[PDB]
Amino acid sequence: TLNNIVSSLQRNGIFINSLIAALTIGGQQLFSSSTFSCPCQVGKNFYYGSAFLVIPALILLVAGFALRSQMWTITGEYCCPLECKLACLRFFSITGRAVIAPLTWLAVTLLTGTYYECAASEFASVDHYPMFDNVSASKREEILAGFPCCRSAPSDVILVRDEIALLHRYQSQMLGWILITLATIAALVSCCVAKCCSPLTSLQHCYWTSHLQNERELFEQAAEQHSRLLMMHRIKKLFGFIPGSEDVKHIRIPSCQDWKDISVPTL
Amino acid sequence: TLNNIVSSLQRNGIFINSLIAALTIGGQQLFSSSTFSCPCQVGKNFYYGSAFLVIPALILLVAGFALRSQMWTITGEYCCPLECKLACLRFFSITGRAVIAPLTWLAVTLLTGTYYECAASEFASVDHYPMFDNVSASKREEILAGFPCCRSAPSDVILVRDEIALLHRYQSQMLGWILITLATIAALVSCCVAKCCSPLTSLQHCYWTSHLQNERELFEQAAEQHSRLLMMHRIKKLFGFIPGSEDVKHIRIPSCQDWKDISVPTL
Amino acid sequence: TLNNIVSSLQRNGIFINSLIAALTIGGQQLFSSSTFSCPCQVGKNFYYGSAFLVIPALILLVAGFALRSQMWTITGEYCCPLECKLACLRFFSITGRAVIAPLTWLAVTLLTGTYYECAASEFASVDHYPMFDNVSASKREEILAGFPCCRSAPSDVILVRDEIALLHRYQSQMLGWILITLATIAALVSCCVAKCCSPLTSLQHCYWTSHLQNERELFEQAAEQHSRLLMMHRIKKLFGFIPGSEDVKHIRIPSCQDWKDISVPTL
Amino acid sequence: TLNNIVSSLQRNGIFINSLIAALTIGGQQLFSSSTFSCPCQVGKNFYYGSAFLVIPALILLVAGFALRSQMWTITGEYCCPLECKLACLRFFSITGRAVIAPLTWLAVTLLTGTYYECAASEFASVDHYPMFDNVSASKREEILAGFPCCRSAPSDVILVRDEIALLHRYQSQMLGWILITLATIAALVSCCVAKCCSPLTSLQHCYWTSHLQNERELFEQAAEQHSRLLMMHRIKKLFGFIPGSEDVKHIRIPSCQDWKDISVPTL
Amino acid sequence: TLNNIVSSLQRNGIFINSLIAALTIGGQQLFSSSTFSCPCQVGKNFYYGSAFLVIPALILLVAGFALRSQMWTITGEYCCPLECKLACLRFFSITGRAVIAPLTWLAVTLLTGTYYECAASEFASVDHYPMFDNVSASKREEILAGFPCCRSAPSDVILVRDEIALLHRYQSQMLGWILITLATIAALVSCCVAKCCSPLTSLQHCYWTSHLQNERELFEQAAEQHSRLLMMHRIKKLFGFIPGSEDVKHIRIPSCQDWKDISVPTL
Amino acid sequence: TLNNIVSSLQRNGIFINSLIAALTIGGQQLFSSSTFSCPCQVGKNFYYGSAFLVIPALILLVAGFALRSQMWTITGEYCCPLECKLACLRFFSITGRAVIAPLTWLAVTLLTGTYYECAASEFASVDHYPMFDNVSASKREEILAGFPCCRSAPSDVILVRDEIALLHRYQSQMLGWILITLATIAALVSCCVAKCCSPLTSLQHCYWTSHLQNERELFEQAAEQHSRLLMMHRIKKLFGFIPGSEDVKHIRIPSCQDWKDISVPTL
Amino acid sequence: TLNNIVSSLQRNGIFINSLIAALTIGGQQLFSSSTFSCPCQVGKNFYYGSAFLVIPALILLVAGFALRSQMWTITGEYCCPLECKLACLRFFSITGRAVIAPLTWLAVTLLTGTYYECAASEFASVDHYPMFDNVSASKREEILAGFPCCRSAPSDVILVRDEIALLHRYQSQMLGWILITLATIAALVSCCVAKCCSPLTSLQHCYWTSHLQNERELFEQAAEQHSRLLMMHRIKKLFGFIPGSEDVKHIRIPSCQDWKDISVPTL
Repeated sequence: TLNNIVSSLQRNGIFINSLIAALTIGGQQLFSSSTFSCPCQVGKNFYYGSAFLVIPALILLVAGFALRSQMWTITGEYCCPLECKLACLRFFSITGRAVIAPLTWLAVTLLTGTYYECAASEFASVDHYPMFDNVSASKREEILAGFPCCRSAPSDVILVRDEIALLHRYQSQMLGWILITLATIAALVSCCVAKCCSPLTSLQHCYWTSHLQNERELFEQAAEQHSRLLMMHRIKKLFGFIPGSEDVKHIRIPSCQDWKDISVPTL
Repeated sequence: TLNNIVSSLQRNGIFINSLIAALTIGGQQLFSSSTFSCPCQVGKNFYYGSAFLVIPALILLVAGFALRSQMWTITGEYCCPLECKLACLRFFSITGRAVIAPLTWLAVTLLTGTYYECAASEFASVDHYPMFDNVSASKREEILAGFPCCRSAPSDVILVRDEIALLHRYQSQMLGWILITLATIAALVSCCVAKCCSPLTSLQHCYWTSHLQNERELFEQAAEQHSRLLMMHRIKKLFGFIPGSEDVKHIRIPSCQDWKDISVPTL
Repeated sequence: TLNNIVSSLQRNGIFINSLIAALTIGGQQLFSSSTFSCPCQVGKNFYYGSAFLVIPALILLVAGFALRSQMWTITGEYCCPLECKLACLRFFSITGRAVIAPLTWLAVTLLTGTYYECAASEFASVDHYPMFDNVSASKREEILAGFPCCRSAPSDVILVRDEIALLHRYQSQMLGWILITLATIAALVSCCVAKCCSPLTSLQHCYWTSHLQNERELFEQAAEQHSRLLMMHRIKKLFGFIPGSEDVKHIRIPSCQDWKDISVPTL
Repeated sequence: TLNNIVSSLQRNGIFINSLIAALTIGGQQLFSSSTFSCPCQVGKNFYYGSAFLVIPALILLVAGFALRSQMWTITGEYCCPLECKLACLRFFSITGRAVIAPLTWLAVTLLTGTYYECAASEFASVDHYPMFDNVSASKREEILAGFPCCRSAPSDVILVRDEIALLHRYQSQMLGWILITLATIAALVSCCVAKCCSPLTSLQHCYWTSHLQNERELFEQAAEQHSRLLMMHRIKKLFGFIPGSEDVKHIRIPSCQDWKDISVPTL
Repeated sequence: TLNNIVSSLQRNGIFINSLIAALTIGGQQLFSSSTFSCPCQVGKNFYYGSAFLVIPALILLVAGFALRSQMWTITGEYCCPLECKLACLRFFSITGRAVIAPLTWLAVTLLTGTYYECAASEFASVDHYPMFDNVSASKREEILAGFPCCRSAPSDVILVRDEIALLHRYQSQMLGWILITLATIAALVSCCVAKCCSPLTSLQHCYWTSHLQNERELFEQAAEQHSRLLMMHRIKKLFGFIPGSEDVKHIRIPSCQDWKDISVPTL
Repeated sequence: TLNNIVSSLQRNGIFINSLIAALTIGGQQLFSSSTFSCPCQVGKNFYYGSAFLVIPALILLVAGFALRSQMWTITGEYCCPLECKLACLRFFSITGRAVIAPLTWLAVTLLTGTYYECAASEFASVDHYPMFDNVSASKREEILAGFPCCRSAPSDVILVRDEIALLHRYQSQMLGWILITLATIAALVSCCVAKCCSPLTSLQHCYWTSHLQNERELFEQAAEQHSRLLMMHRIKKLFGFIPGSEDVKHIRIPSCQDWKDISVPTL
Repeated sequence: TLNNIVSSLQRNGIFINSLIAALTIGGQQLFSSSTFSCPCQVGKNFYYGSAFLVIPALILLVAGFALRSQMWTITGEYCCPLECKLACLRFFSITGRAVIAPLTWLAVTLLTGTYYECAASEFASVDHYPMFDNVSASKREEILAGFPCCRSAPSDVILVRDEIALLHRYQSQMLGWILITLATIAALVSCCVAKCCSPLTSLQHCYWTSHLQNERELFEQAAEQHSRLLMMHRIKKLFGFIPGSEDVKHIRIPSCQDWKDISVPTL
């Protein structure tokens, strides 16, 4: 009853998506808590933020796309009527599986907000503050870029610092929620248009998907067994018996030429 | 006896609804305790409250609707007499399954009350207080929006702050209870009207539901097996044997054309 | 031997009632300890008490009534001689199962007494106290409604506060015990009148109950199997074989019309 | 070997009585330690004591009587020679099973003594004490009713308070032991008179008890199976096959009248 | 069902790559935390950094290449048309398996950044600092190379030290991300060119890979069994019976010459 | 399935090498942490270092060589054309297995560096230090050899001591890395030359290795069984029956001469 | 599969030697940490050291020699050509097994060094020390023998004491390493000479060892069974039946003489 439930879970896309989301959440939390530190320099901050904010998302998206075996076969069918639409639906299913990881990464890294604070701590709109009028532009940047990493000044400075940090946290969480809502709406309307443009009925779709999966699996197994039989026959021609048999009555000692004969695999 | 009880539980809707409610309660608690912080700015507070109060509820409702496989088939039957009523009952059952998640999310997030305090901490009716008469409107908003996040003033200020916070907690819990009662009454009267408008008797309903479920399952299994047999026959035409058989006597080596023959799946 | 004892317990109503009572006790304790706080305002207190005291009890009673499957069938038999009495006994058994939850909720929430103190902390009869003679009515309400939540005054005030709180605890526990006794007496006399008005003998009752339960179960199983056979026959007409068979000799490829043929389920 | 010992224990009345006593002891301890607090008012104390002392005992006694299935059948046989004596012995056995719970509740709640102290802390005979001569009657009651709950006075007051409390503890434990002894003697003499007035011999009694129990069990099982067969036959008349059979050759589609035919259960 | 899943995992390259990456991450963390200490001398620092940064990566790459059995056979086929392309694809697959370890080592050791700080703590561009103008070049190097290991100077020195360290951490993490992105893009375009230049179709590739693996395995097993039979025959010629048989009827005692006969293994 | 995986692991040389390396790492760590202490005398230090640095490595190398059973047979074949090359390859495989232990011992004991500090703490090049100019040569050695073990002097002394210790740690780790790289390169080029000078093809090598192993195993088993049969026959000649048989019909009592007959084992 | 691996381990001499070494290491550590204390008298110290250093080693060597069963048989064959050489090889194998224990005891007790310090704390060469010039010979011995056990003098005394102790620790560890190296070289050259002087070939040796072991085992088992049969026959002559049989038909009661008959065992 074990392998039954194992296959039932493997088929269930909800479980796979949940596992991917949970793994990305845990990985982001550990990654942030371990190897993140604001440089708080004058111009080398926004890049340090945008790197952690963007690059892992793109990387995980490319990984979720390329790691899908069927995508390579589809692309090979495309690289140098109805077939076009079926290929479109296959690409759509693969994209639906793949997009989950970078989306949840972006969502968590924006809702936590610790990356966005360090990302745009220099673009803070400082125009109506009492301590930022006399200071020159350079020292202004110097003291503005020093808020996220550490605190060393009197209470008024820490007050304006906490205010700016809270403003940026608000911006981050609002951006995160907007991303979540817009992305879910886009996914819903895309599934809707996929259902609308499908030339197949509701029942033919199930048959087609099962056909594709079962096709791949059986062709794999059959090619394996066929090559196994062929190699077994060549082995019997070399040595003189079957590798699986017992009490073999004839044992043909190989000659110095048949070793050269078996050197090539006939491709 | 394991898989027996597994199927008995899977059929039992009470267990599924209980699990959904428990998962939503736990998720809301963790989400609130982890990634929530009041910005306590002058105009960017009510939005920060309403986002967490509303958006996850709508998102979870849309997710509970779209993730139901039968809903897509019903909509496809609808998109471009008795059938209308049967489709109405199917939609009703799906809605009854789906609504549980956003309702419990709203209920818990209102009964805890920590979101509502941060949601309407600016609309506090301050008209009969001793310290809020001399202050101008702008500074009034400034000091009113600063209650939820932190406390830095003398005892009278913290007293009026605690009073306002308790008032808002009362409002939140009252709103939550009203939502619970109204929603349960609506669900009850809707089930009543569903029983009233049902053209089927009490016994035909059971037969119909079992018929629909069993229909989907058997058509799935049969289409799978049929496509499996067809692909097995094409494999026998290519290689010359059955993928499941042993001691195959004829092995037909494929030619350079039959590979091109098998390139297309006959749709 | 496991499923044997499982069914023996499921039949045993004592176990089900004990489990319901224990779950309600635990839920009330957690609910009270987590999300309860006295507002201690001037007029918005009694409602805050009565809500937690009453609304969950009514809600749980309605839930215990509607969640019983047989109640819906009985009501449908009633909505648009001996049958009347049998329906009365069925309704009586369902009511006996359902009433347990709200009764135990009320009992525990009155015996703990923390809700009743916050419910009627304003109706305290203050007429023979030394500090409540000079104060006006408004300030009297202000200082009377402030006892339950916090304490900030000298020792005489805390003394009269503890006295009033103890009086209200006494009232709550007395009300709880009266409710318990009256409710048990009512349940006993109702079971007595049910035994008195029963047109069936002592032995026919057992046969009737077993008949009803077994009837529902077997009709369920038989309708399931019948619909399964019918769908299997339609599948054989479509594809040309039985979904359970092996080594099928004929495989009928479907045409573009038979897909439309299977689109309707014949209701 | 498990279910063997399970049935051996279920038959053993000693185990059931021990379990009931242990459950009542634990429940009383938790109940007392959780929801008990002396009001220590002037006239609302004795009732607060007598409630916890008496009401749960009566309630548990009524519950132990009514929850016995055989008692209902016996009462129905009685409500509108030898049979009278046999019914008397059956009632006696049921009473012997039921009385255990309230007796042990009373015993434990008197031996612990914390309820009795709060029950009669006002009837304390104060006639030979140095501090209770000048005080008026009203203030005397006020200071006498304030001993159990709290202590706020100098050492002489706490001395007389401890003396009175110890006296009341002595009274409680003595009353408890008297109750235990008198109750056991009454139970013994009642079992003696039951053995004396029994018209059956020592051996016929065993046969009679086994007969009654086995009678109930077999009639239950047989009525269940009979109704199951009858419903199976009606199902075969409706659909055209047996719910348990496989490879049914005839499937009779139901008509719009036979659904109405099956609507009534023939009582 | 165990060995089934074991083989399924062994085939799954994703699991093997994940395990390799995790092992390298853990090993790097332990290695760094255990046996790393900055010498902070004048010229013997950059080498101490570059050693840990580079040498383990190269070593692990060579180990991942040479430990692959098929690579040795391919090289032997190469050392003293279509075969060239097939050998290229085999080398490509081996390289894809091997490169994972040094890449992840470099990535982790750059993202942690503790090696890079100690690597280039002497090339720090110190030109606009107040304390580094009067000091000579030698003492400048002396005080610049002493930042990473320890701190012993007043607050201005520790301030410029923290600034330089943060700058170098920024540089390290930026270099790490650039390496990750460039390496993934290179791997993707290399897989693309491998798919482009493949003379085999999408299906022949699967057959070819399965053929190679199965070929190696069966030739191994068959050669083992053949040599076993040959040695068994020589043993029967020496002693006079079969090593596996029971109740041997003839036992030939060996002579002083047959021991010399068996001394040589016939190569 | 257990013994299957056991044999698969036993064959896998990677596992054996990993286990040897891990055991040597753990043993070196414990050995160093337990029984190491610098004598810090004037001339008896370098020997104390070189002993722990070298002697265990040589000892473990000799142990890894001599403990290999096949090495003894090969040496006996050598002690008093193609056979020479085959013996060379066998010796090469044995050396490849054996060298792992002393190499990893040296590597770990140099990377930890605690042995090298105590090894060459007297050859420290002290020429440009302020405190080592006035002191005579003897006292110079006295104070130089006292750095590693303990510290008792003012801060300047501990400063120069830490500097010298860090220099020596740098030297140790650099020497360790050079040893690792040079040794791996030597092993790689040696495997290359072994592949180059092999007179056997790629496939004959596998057959030859399997032949040697299987040869040893079967000859062992067969010699055991043959001697067992011979001793069983002598026992039957002495006592008169077979040691394995049951219900022996003849029991020959031994005489005083046959005991002397069995005293010699016929060599 | 358990007893298989058990016998495989029992045959493996490496495991037995490892276990012996580990047991001796643990026993020496516990023995030293528990029951060792320096007497630090004037002439009764060197003996106290040499006892623990030597006597257990000799004792364990004698125990490892005498406890070997085959050694007794060989000595009996010796006590009152080729046989001489075979006996020499047997003695050599026994010695190789036995020597492991005292060697590892000596090694550990010298490397720990705590015994050697207490062994030669009186032979300390004190000739160039400032405090040992004026003191007479007797008091010199008194203060020299008091270093190891306790410390009671000013800092100069403890300084010279630590220096002497470190010198002796160095001597001990150097002696230990010399013993290890010399002993391993001796064992290696002895195994070499054993291989050189062996009149048997490489293969006859395996057969001979297996023959000796199997010979001992089978003779044991056969003698046991033979004596068992003989005693069973005497028992049948006494009582009249077989001790293993059931439903014996004749039971011969013994007489007063046959008891005397069975008194002697016929030797």
